[PDB]
Amino acid sequence: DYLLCCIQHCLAWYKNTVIPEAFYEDLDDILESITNRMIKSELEDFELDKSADFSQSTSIGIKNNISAFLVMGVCEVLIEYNFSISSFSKNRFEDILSLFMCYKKLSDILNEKAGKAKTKMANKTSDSLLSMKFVSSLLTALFRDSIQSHQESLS
Amino acid sequence: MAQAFESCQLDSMVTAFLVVRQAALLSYADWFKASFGSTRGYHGCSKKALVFL
DNA sequence: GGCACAGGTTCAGAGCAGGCGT
DNA sequence: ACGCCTGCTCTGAACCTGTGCC
Repeated sequence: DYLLCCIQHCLAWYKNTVIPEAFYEDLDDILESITNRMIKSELEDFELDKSADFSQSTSIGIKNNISAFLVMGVCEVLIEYNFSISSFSKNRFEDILSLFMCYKKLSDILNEKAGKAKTKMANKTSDSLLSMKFVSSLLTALFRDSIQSHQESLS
Repeated sequence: MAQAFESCQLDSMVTAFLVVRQAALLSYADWFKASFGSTRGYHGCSKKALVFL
């Protein structure tokens, strides 16, 4: 999770200030691939919701709870990657939606399993890995953009 | 067969199948029902091992 | 009937109000 | 009336109950 966050943020830095030489051109495509294959991996590839019920006593449910938080963070760093590269591409905003759809499916699943026991699981209320930078620039464009060239992709 | 469905490769599967078939000449059916018991229910953890089979 | 927020309660100790030797 | 010791008052922390809602 954090490693993807690190690579993403270093990557954005590298594009922005350094460029104005094979490793980064590779890494762009690494992430693009990781996105495209993560898009169509529906938790039976990661053994979740049916093969696991994330029971925090069992070694399997605890391992599910570890890998689940990894992928939630992973999805988020890719939300960042997707948005960052492209100047408002409606394909890549659908990519962002799909990463969130995976994260949000893990969200409402872990809400179902947190609805039975007491609300002591503050591991689900662990911080996002996003630079505040991001939360600003996302919210900027979500609430304060009337630019019609962006507007179809932000809808 | 374990190696073959861990990697989900048909080459070693085909080898094992033809091996048991020539070993028969109903030992094929014996080995098949042995597979059906706690091998063929989960060849791989993913149920695409069934699709390759 | 269970699921959840708010209240008050017991604690546990810091740190100073004041009774008591010369 | 000044020095010495103690015990009381405040302060917040954590505990678990107590009651309202669906």
